[PDB]
Amino acid sequence: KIADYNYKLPDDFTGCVIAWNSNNLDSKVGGNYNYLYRLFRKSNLKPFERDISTEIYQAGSTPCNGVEGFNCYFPLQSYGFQPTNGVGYQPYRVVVLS
Amino acid sequence: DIVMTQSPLSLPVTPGEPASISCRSSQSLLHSNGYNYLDWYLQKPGQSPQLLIYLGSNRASGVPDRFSGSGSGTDFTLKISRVEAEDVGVYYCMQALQTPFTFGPGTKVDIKRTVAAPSVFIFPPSDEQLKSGTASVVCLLNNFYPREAKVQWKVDNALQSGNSQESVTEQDSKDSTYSLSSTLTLSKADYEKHKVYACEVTHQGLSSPVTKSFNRGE
Amino acid sequence: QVQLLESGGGLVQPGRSLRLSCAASGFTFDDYAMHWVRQAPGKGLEWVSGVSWNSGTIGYADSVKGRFTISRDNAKNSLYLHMRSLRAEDTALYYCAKAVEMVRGLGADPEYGMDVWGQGTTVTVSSASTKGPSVFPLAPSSKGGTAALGCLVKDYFPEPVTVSWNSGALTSGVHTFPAVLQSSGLYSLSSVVTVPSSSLGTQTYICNVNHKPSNTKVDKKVEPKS
Repeated sequence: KIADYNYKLPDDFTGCVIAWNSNNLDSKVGGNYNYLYRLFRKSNLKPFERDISTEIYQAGSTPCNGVEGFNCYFPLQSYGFQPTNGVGYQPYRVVVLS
Repeated sequence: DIVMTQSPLSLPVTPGEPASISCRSSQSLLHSNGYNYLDWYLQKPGQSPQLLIYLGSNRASGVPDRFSGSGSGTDFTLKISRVEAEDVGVYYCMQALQTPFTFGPGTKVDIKRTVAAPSVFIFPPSDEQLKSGTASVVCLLNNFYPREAKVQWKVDNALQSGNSQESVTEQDSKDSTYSLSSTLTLSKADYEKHKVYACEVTHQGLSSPVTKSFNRGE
Repeated sequence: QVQLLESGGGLVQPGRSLRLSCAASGFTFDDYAMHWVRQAPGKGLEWVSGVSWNSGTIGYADSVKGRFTISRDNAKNSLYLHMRSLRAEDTALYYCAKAVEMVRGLGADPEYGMDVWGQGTTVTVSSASTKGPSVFPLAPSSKGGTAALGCLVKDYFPEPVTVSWNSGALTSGVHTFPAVLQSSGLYSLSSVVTVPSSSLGTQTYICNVNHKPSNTKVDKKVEPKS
């Protein structure tokens, strides 16, 4: 999912990868509900793509018309960055230098 | 959310003397560097909201100089020093230490005029208008200055809230005229089950809050 | 010449997905913070959203938690806001602008600086039925003094309408007070004019109403019910 629908990184990478914890920052007083991530999309991106297609994800043929949450899947999943952030739960900031 | 208030709600000021408006916060805007984050903004009638000043005393090149910033801790003040009749308009203040950002109530400032007792009229709805199924009783508060005068709609001495909508025009250049059309909405059945409708006006210059009351038919 | 173009307006149903685009020009785009400001029609102005220099979402307002999206097209110098699940009151005169504070100027990332308000569009978020306009004479009372008579435009849709007085012959004292909006998206305005009270006979009282969406140009008359 992180590859196909979150962010399709090019398979060949001329550079370096750096990731680090951001639990004390990328987490709100009681959970960073304002930050989401793209997990719902029927189409694949080009490598290094800025997708601004935030239109309501429609996996079927339901005439949503803009209606959300009823046979109209919300395109984004919500990071819950609460003080419950463990080793796997922590917000890891990631940079790729190509 | 940081509790914010703006005071006073409206202050009519005279050109030639300074003015002081204040925004009060529930948190101290001091930072590790010690800088507050209160920015002052303005708007005119017919204008989009516009900036006044940054952080009160931390200044950028090009900001207007007549508007000064002072205050401490949680509570700060914007001071109108150079005087002009243009200063009239609505004022806002913002805090940028914590997210999300939020506006205060915002206050309106206008040039003062001599206090006149309002002329009050009352207008019964027309019968062919009554046929539509609702009664639109009108009251006219012409020439009350300031807008502080309050209106009270009373059917048979009813103390009521709601269903009364008072539209007030913009400050007319003639004697700061403030004309108010107050609409009271009544049911078709409610019209015929009561007799007297009274628009009451309470104004500072009106030692007697006037009670224009009319009756069904004539 | 800093310039911001707003698009995404028109007649739209509430509860439906909406796309708003603001184009930036006259200044290097992607080095500044940026702001959307809510402005409910018939009300004041309030902060709704923003985004950092790095295209980082500041967050969302109290009532809109996790259901709007703000994004930035750095390629063509543009910014987009998508809305979902509109109601009658989430209608706003949204404004687009940037931040004054520059990168590496004066700690932490500066994100304030409501500076240059691009003229925000007027997205009409409401679901009201087609109401035939109901213009009506507010008849003159027999008022020395100054007579007050009017014309009321109520139960009409869409909102855009215009009232002239005696086809431009009457100009002194005209005030079209704002249309009070009702529960069912009903609009009710009253244009009131104060006129000399000694001319109740010589003046035939007409008001011209123009509902352009319905092409309703009507030359009605004001008469005292007596």
